[PDB]
Amino acid sequence: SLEKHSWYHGPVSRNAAEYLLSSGINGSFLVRESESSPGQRSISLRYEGRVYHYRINTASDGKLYVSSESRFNTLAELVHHHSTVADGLITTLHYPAPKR
Amino acid sequence: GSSVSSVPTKLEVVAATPTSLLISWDAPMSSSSVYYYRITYGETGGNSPVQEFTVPYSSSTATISGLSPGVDYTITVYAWGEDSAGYMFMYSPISINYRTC
Repeated sequence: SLEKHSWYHGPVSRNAAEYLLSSGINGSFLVRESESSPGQRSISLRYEGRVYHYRINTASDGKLYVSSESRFNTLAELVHHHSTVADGLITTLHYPAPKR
Repeated sequence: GSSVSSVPTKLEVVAATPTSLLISWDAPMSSSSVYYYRITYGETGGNSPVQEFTVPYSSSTATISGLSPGVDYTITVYAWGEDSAGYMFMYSPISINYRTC
């Protein structure tokens, strides 16, 4: 189940993501459910002290993506990919934010 | 009505050495809200693998090193901005083909 993964925080707010990333470093990140659009997920990513928020898009064929050119069957595959290459993100996904 | 814009809008390239390029693009309008650029480069055609790096929004030039003399490369520059909802998005990117020598 997705909740097993430390990077997967479920329904947390944008402001909560700032708290969760407060003692993060470059590449600290979490995946969350978006309040601006439900069912939609987002990545909140820390880099040089700032948090950047990316929409995780769902394609018409079910694949997930941040960047249009790199789409995956599952969220785990998407996180794995962006942990090795930024590919549109400001930096790679490195350390999960601690859960609170 | 979904829409996209081109940022950057002009891309210039020149060989610096047989193995490196100087590239430059136009500084963005403040209204474009750019936070960083992603530069990619790889061999021309066939959706071939690219190397990549990012520069901050305050840069409008970069160097690309470790190239093979004479080989055709495609260089692409992407701009990522932040929208009024506080989410990152990609402008439509600019690309050019070039080779040293």
